[PDB]
Amino acid sequence: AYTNSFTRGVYYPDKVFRSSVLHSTQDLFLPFFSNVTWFHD
Amino acid sequence: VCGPKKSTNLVKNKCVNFNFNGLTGTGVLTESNKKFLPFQQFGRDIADTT
Amino acid sequence: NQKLIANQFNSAIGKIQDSLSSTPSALGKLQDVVNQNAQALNTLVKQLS
Amino acid sequence: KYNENGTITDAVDCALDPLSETKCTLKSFTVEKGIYQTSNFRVQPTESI
Repeated sequence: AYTNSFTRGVYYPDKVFRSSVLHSTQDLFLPFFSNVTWFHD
Repeated sequence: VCGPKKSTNLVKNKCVNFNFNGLTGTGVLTESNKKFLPFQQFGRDIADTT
Repeated sequence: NQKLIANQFNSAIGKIQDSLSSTPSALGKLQDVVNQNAQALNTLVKQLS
Repeated sequence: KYNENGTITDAVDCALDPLSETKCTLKSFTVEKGIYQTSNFRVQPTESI
């Protein structure tokens, strides 16, 4: 089984406080709208 | 596995050389009205400055 | 034709006021200058790191 | 996109689509009308002779 990840899987990169700013960071993330495996096993 | 870490009394409203865990710098420490997340330790400005 | 000219001038200044209030791209030059200065300063700060 | 309370309200994947690449390269959450240089297409070699 397969399904759509949509926009889930985002976690805070680090324990840094930021207010009302846009931050571009590169790290391990779940791709948006990716195909994720569904198990029922 | 590491030994004990020394601690010193806190000083406000005075230019001091501060060392909080791994963050080192020099400046004046004042009371803050901001709110941090429970897991967050320090805040950074828009110019990558603590 | 004094009255017509006066009325036309008043309507024109009103239209200028409305255009300034509505159009945000009218002041593009000053905003561009300020943005360029901010970008230069931020680039310098980033290069410091 | 961090809020004022330190939480994130939205995220953009740079490699999702050309629009997302534009969003990343402008470093802004809203893209204004126009044209923006985003990437650089380069044909890669396939064989070694």
